[PDB]
Amino acid sequence: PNQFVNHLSALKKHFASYKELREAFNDYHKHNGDELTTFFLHQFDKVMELVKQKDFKTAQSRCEEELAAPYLPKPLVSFFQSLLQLVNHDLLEQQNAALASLPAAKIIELVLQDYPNKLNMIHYLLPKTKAFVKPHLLQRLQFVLTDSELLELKRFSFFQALNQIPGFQGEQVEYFNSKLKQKFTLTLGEFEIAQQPDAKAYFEQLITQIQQLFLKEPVNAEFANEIIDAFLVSYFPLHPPVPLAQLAAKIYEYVSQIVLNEAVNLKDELIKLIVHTLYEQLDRPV
Repeated sequence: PNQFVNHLSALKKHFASYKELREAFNDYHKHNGDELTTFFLHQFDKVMELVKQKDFKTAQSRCEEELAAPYLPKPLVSFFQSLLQLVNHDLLEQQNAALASLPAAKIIELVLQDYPNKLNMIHYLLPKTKAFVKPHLLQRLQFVLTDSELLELKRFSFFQALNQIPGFQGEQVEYFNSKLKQKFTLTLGEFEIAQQPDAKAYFEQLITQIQQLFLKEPVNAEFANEIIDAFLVSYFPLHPPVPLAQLAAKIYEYVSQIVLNEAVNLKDELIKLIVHTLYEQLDRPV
């Protein structure tokens, strides 16, 4: 299933092919060969086996679950995310062969067609070479990030993909969040999750709190973590107009109860929680 807040850190290193990544990782093992790094390197290879058999769809599912395991070490998170990118690239190419021989500009055209739809195709440019996408092309995508009618999940995702395109490293972009009713100027390629200082500290604290309230219940921590994702996505640049502790409590109350017990829709906290939770958190995967 994976997650968003699983790395409130700096931009992960870029890998254009499987070999470079297979190397970078094996080396990490020859200098950190403990049990975990051994197991995960082992899981990493399972995926590559599927990649070789062109069973990309499955390769994508196994890769997204390794990333979901809360036991995965911080440094090994960027390795898998890089794998997922290569995989999704191969998946898109096989579903849209036309993509195999097209320059970035033409690829962007296909990504914009049935407008909201097809935005996922933008993921085909991530594993490209750092010189494959000139910086001027960014201006053609701008309108997507400022569309007042676009679902926050689609816009955030679209933004998180651009954020990873080498060619746009350092560029600034306008981003409009419809929930906060205001646009922002953000820099691409600097951070994994580039939220403003306050919003970053707010979510950092919110994650630690639900983690502490669900210390006995690891399954419940996962459900609460999903809710935290929905809020991070829906208010992305910043954070919801909610007193931190109050959010943590209702998130706790909400999942604690759902394991059989009727939550109270009268409470504004549960209401907004439900309006966001996933009702606005669904979108077709790559």
